Parts: sequence; C-alpha cells; structure tokens
Amino acid sequence: FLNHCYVDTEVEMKEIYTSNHMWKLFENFLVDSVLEKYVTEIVMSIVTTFLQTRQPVFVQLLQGVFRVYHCNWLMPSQKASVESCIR
Repeated sequence: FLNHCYVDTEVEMKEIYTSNHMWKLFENFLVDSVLEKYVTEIVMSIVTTFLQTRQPVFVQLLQGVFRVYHCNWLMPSQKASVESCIR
C-alpha cells in the first residue's frame, strides 16, 4: 500500500507526510520476501530532520548472511543504511 503509494509519496505538497512520517517507520521495524519488502520501504524512507533506528537495519545486514535470500538487494539495503547513518 505505502510502497504503491510511493508515487503518491512524491507529491509536491507534503502536509500529512510530515506528521505520519516518523511514526510508520518504527512500526515497520517491529519484527524484521518480507525482508525484501521491508528493505524497499526503508530505501524509500529518508531520515527527516528530527538515528537510533540504525541498529535494526544492521539486523538486515546481520540477517543478510545465513539465509537463502541473496544480497544484491541486501547490498542496496546496506548502502541505504549507510546513507541513513550518514544522515
């Protein structure tokens, strides 16, 4: 839904995106192809001007090995995580 609403997430006027943003990110990191979907959502979401959520993205790096899921996507996720850490 929200990944499909990423085309709606690139609107010119972002008014409810500032309030709902910073709330739906941490709920997405509650438990974690599901991992791939989570990675895509994480990639879509940049850090707003307001972090401590970077420890669960390393769970994606820690869960990148020791699993049948490959790291082409995992590598992209790691890069995204690095960018988030920089931000």
